[PDB]
Amino acid sequence: NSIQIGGLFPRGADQEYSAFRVGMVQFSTSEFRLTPHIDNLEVANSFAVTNAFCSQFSRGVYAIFGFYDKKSVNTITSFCGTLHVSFITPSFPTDGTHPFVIQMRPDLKGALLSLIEYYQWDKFAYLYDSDRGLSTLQAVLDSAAEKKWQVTAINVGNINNDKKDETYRSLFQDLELKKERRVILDCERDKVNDIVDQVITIGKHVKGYHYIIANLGFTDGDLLKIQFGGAEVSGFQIVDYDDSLVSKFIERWSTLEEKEYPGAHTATIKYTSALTYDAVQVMTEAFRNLRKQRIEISRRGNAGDCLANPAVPWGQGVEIERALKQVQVEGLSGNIKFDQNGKRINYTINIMELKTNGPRKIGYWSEVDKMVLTL
Amino acid sequence: FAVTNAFCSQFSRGVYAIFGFYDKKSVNTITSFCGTLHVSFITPSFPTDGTHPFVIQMRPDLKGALLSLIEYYQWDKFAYLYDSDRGLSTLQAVLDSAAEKKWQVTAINVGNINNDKKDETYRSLFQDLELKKERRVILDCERDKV
Amino acid sequence: NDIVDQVITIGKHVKGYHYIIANLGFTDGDLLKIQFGGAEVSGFQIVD
Repeated sequence: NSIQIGGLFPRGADQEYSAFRVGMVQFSTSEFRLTPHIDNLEVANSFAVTNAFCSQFSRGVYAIFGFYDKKSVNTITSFCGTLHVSFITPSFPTDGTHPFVIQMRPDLKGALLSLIEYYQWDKFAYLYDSDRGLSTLQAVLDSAAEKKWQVTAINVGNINNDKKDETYRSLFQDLELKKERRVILDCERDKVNDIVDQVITIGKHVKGYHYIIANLGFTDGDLLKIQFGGAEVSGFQIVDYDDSLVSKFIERWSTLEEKEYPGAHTATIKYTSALTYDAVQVMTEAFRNLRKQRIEISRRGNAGDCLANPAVPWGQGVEIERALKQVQVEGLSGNIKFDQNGKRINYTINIMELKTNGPRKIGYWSEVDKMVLTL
Repeated sequence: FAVTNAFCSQFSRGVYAIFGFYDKKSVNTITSFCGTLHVSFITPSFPTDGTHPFVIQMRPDLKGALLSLIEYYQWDKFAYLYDSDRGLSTLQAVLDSAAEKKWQVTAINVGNINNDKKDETYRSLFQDLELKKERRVILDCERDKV
Repeated sequence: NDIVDQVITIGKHVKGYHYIIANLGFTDGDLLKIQFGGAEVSGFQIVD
C-alpha cells in the first residue's frame, strides 16, 4: 500500500521538514506507507506555487501538505477547491470557509481578545505584521468599537530592514504622544525578536510596560533578554511541554543528530514545526480510517494536466476530505479535532506570563469556556 | 483557479496584451503570471499594493486625495467603514496617518455583513458609533455597498 | 564594556543614572549602546 502525497516546503523550513521526517518515522505502519514528494519553492511566489501544485497533481497525489503566504493562499484554496484536492497546512487559518483545506493552526483571535479583557485594557498599541493577514487586526478593531477601546494600530511590517532604526525611533515617538505603556506584538517569531531587541535598547522594557506576544509560540523566542527588565510580558503557548506526550517527544527530539535533522537538537520546538508533526499523524489516521471503512480511492499518476478544461474533479477526493476532517487524535498541540470546513475545534491554548524564574502558565483558553485561570 | 485558466487560455491563443479585472483574491495570480511570462495586463481595477511589473493600472491612487480631504475639514475623530474588497491599502493609510496626525479612528469592517439578515447588524453598528457620538463617517466601499 | 552591557541589561542606563569612565580612552570603547539610554556618561580623552 503506497500512498503518494505532496509536500510544499518553503525554502528555510528546516525544523518544519525535520519534524515532518520524524513524523513519517513515528507514524509508519506495515498496513501502508506514505510517499512524500518534496518541492522546495518560494511560498510567496504565487506562480511557483501554482506549478508545484499542478506538478504534484499530475504525479497523481491523494493529498498535499504545505504552506502558503498572504499572497499565495488564494491560489491554494481555489485550486484545491476546484480539483477536490485536500490540502493540509500548519499556516495561518483561512479567512472564511474554504473546503478541501485542513488547518493545523487554531484561531488565536479568540484567545487574544479574552486576554485583553482579563488585564482590563482600554488603551493599547497594536503593532501588527501583514504577513499572516489582517484577520486579527480587524478582530481587535471591530471589538474596539463594542468594548470601546482606543487602539493605536501600526503596521510594523513594511519597515525596510537595511536602515530600520530611524523608523523604530519614530515609532515609539508616536507611542509616547499618548504615553502608550501597553503594546501588543502581532508578529512572527523573527519580527518579534527584532522589536524586543529595540525595546531593550531604548529601555522601554522596564517596570511600567506590558507586552503581549500575539502568537502560538510564546516560548519559541528568546525571552531571557526582556525577562529581567521589569516590564510584564504575556503570550500564548500551544505546545504544552508539561504533557507526558510532548515531554516524551522532546526526549527523543533533543537527542536527534543536528546534522541529519537541521535545528532539531533543542529542548523546545516552534509551534509551526510541532503542527507539521501533528499533521503527519492526522494524514495517517485519515488514510487508515479509509482502509478500515472499505473505501476504494486508489488511482495512478495520470490525473492529467490541472489546467484541463473542462476541469473534472475526481470523486475519490470527496472521501479523502471526509476522512481527514473526521480524524481525532492526541498530538503535541493538544486535542486535535475538526469541523466540516477544516478549522480546528475543541482545542486548548495556554495563557502564559513571563516571571523572574521564567515563563509560567496562568491558565488556558477554550473555544467554549473562554479564559480559565489555574490557581 | 478560473482566472488562471482564462490567462493561460488567452496566452496559448497567442495574445500581445491582456485587458481585464481582478479581485483582492485573484490579483496575486495576475501580477505573478504577467510578471513571469512578461505579458502586459491593463486593468481599471484597484492599484496593486507594490511595484508589480507588466501591469498597467487605469485607476489612480485615491489614498492621497482622501488623507488631504480629512485635513481640509480638520477631522480628529471619525468613523471609517471599510470594505475588504479593494484591499486594506487605504485602511492602512488612514491608520498609519492616525498615529502621526493623531486621529481617533473607529475602523469597522462593513464587508463581512451577511446580506440575508443584514439589519440587526446595522442597528448594532450605529450603536457603537453612538458610544462616542460619531458624527463624521468615511464610507470606503463600492458603488453598491454605499 | 562588560559592565556597560550588564548595565543596559538590568536597565540602569536610563535617565537618572550618571556614569564616569575613569580612563584616558573614553572614545576607545563602544558607547553607541548606552548612548540613547538616557543616563549621562562622562569620561576622559587623551587623544584629541
